[PDB]
Amino acid sequence: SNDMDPSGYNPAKNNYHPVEDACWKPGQKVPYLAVARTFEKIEEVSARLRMVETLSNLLRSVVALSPPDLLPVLYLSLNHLGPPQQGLELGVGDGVLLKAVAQATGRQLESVRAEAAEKGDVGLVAENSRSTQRLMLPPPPLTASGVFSKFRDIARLTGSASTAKKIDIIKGLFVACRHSEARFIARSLSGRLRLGLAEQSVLAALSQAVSLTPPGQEFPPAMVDAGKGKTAEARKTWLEEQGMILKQTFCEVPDLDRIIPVLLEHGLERLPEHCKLSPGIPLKPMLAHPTRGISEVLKRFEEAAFTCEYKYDGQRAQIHALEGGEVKIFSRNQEDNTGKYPDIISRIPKIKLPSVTSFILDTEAVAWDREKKQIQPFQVLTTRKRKEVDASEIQVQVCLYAFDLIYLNGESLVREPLSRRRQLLRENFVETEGEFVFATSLDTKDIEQIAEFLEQSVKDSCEGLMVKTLDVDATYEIAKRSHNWLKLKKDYLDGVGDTLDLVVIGAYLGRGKRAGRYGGFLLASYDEDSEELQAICKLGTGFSDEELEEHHQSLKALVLPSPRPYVRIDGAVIPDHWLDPSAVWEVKCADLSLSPIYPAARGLVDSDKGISLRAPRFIRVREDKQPEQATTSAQVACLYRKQS
DNA sequence: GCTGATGCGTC
DNA sequence: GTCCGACGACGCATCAGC
Ligand SMILES: *OP(=O)(O)OC[C@H]1O[C@@H](n2cnc3c(N)ncnc32)[C@H](O)[C@@H]1O
Ligand SMILES: [Cl-]
Ligand code: NA
Repeated sequence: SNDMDPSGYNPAKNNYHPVEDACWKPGQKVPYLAVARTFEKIEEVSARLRMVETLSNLLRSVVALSPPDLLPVLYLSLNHLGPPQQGLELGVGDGVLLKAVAQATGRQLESVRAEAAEKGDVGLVAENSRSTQRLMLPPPPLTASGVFSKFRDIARLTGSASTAKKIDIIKGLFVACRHSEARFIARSLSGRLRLGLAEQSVLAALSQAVSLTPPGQEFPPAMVDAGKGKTAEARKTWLEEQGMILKQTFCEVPDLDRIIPVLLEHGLERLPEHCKLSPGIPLKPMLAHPTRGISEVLKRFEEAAFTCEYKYDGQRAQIHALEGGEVKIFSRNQEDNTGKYPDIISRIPKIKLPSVTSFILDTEAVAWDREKKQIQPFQVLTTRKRKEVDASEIQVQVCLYAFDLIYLNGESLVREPLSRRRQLLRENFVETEGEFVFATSLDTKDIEQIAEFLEQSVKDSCEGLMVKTLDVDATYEIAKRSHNWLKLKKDYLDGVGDTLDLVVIGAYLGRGKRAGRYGGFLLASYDEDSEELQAICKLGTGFSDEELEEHHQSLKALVLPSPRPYVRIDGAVIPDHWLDPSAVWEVKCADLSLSPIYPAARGLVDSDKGISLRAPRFIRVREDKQPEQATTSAQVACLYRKQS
């Protein structure tokens, strides 16, 4: 029999044979080390096509040898516990994980924390650290389905003392780990596999696997490589077609618990016949590409007529009305938000004509002040409870701004152009001020009308504009293009938006792609009255890899053992390295917000809270400035008042 | 019963 | 352009520690 040790499993080898090259036997549970070895081969390469090939080899072996393990292997590859709408959560972050690592090795938690920060990867700590769990019975090798089941066991532990019970399971995994298993167990619990391969590449690998090695054959499979009889050109075309069948099905039913059973019993070619868009099952939403100006919009939408719509500052609400009366509401990430919006559920009868029997709406839920009849900031919206049984205790009302209709009266509109979907939205749904209204829109290609419309959207409490084609490539087919829309935010344009010069007072050690480097920095404004620097926000995006390496080498020279007495951070995360205040950086943000932690400008707007920056990003170093020329706290308060 | 640290999801 | 993973503020919900 095939007695290959999984430590030598090589799913990246040439001429991979699903049966003979697997490190397990027919009917045997897929070993977790097989998955870990696949992860190693994937993280070693940078070309997605190579990663997809390697994963597909693993999946073809699972299909051929252990079909029941396909679903857990996929979820482990995605680092997910299940369908997003089920709401499974590990309840385990770096905190609980590092505590588990410490106990499993007898080390002090702070020593474990320090090492993980230096290496920028908890997996390398769990890998290299030495276990202290002296067991008198060598544990059996971990299996993929067993590890996945233990992860779901962790997620189900709730209530007081549950943290210790979660840690006991985690420790049980580590003691059974061999070779590279501990590294990826810890990374999975940390939420940072660092594969370079995610949903789109996992789907590509899955469609390729079940296409090359069809499921459901008598063992041993007579057809183990269905591409051997095709030319390279025909093989590529065939695999891309099969890949699109799976992609467009998944974007309408992003639920592996539903797809994989059908895939194993009926095959991929027949997948659309057994899995289709239906109210009650969330679908992948259409996303938007950032655009830096009106001119770039025209260039992208040359010839194609398009519409402009207010980009409201709320939360996406995918509203499902099932045939029968049941209503469900999903987030942009397919999370179930139904229990969050009892006021919307009781509102659905008002928004539709008697002929509407089912639908899927794409809306933005925006906080709404019914007394003033005005949109309220996104920050107010986030104060709503996550579960509210009684709509009578809601304190922050919401107004739905609908902008798309994806499903209507039992028929999918995914293949209809926006012009038609928008017309069906207007013809079948009813507006009520402050409760359910159509997104404010403008149909034009005049640059001056758009710039004016953009200016009004901001005055009307919006982030800018969304731009969408009406008839050319204007469908709702996410598998063809997920970012089919354009977003034109104020803070994208040149010379527009809040720009601040802030002092770098601390650095945080980078993780993953930032390991061995500084991944983030602590910034401060200058409080002129007290001659102190006040932390305002952290910063971790906007610089190239080259800039980020120069910052590391230059700021290293400013590392202090202890903070300066005139630097105030209060509730901010203590930096891994305090920095002698010197470097001044130009930073752009979308908005200023009242912060629960940052002291910057405390007392100039509110007695207790300071001010922070929404979506800050690095622009450039101000080498012509010292800390005393940084943006002052008083200026921060002025910007905040001018904003509100 | 209270508070602050942790987890996770929203943008 | 796609895909991916670095990184942000802040809120509710949860739970350990007191
Ligand atoms: O910045 P981003 O890419 O998340 O923006 C997209 C999101 O913007 C919200 N939104 C608000 N108003 C609209 C309209 N009218 N059309 C499309 N999207 C809109 C959504 O929440 C969206 O995901
Ligand atoms: Cl400069
Ligand atoms: Na959510």
